[PDB]
Amino acid sequence: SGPVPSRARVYTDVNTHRPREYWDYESHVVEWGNQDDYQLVRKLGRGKYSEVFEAINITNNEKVVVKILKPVKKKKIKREIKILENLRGGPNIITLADIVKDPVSRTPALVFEHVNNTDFKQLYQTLTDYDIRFYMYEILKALDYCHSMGIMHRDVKPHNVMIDHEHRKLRLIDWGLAEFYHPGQEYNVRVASRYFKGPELLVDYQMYDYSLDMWSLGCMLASMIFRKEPFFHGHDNYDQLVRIAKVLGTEDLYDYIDKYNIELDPRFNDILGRHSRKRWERFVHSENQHLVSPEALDFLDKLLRYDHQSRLTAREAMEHPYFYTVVKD
Ligand SMILES: O=C1C=C2C[C@]3(O)COc4c(ccc(O)c4O)C3=C2C=C1O
Repeated sequence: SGPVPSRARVYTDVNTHRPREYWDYESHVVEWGNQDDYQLVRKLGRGKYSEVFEAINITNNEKVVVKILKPVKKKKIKREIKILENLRGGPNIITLADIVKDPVSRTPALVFEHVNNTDFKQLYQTLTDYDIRFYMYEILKALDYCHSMGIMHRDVKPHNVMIDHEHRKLRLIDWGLAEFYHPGQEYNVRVASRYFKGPELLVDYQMYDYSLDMWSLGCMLASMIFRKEPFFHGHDNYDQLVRIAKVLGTEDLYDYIDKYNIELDPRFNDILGRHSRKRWERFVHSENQHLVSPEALDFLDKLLRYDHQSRLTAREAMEHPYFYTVVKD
């Protein structure tokens, strides 16, 4: 009586019919550039797996961004590199311009195109209804592209969506957690930022797919139209599901668990409780109503679904009425 198996309903066998070299990143051999071509200018951010700097290619004065990795097994590094190369040129996919060996850290440094970004914490406050629809559509292009190429991003969140607003330019970044989708494979559920983790991860259902990114995207849309970032703010992974259940309701959550025969952790019994499904309108107020429309709520509703199989795919989402004006251009 284990969980019921699941398969992506789209792009199911993209990797199954690709040459082994496309998805077998462990066998990938890195082509190293020259580190002396770059000079670090300013540290933009520091993470657990790396440090990012604003740099200059001294051979042409071009501004670039350098991500210096910390020691972390070649396999993990190769995966990110292979995924970046496979997706390079894709719509709104961050461009990996070079790969060098940092002499000081003795670790690989990934060189990316530079995006004159506007921190989401500030930007998200000035966005208009049309802006949100436009950027959502652009993110969807990136996701349909990577998904169509057999890759799940697994870390979709505001911070990983760089936006040069004046140029209406967007880039989906940080593919460090991305992975190749193979039907029937059980994946690590310890991915994505807590606030953007899909129900499947929170209930430990390992046979997930591209649909995971759609939930994370839905979380972003909600935070944007309702002006509450993050929308689902849990204290931990357990409480995260509780925050989701307080909105989507426990009825559909349990229907989801039953459908896939998922065994709920013992420490999930007395915290989920019982909650009715709240109407999206309950989150609309004077300060955000100008970003909400029947179209936006219908779209959000088709993204934030417990059952990963019932969520819209990136391609289907692009056909939603919410984007008619954007499509029209
Ligand atoms: O491929 C990329 C590219 C970037 C460019 C950038 O776009 C710059 O700025 C950043 C940052 C990450 C963290 C951070 O704090 C920050 O400021 C970046 C990346 C991460 C990636 O995986």
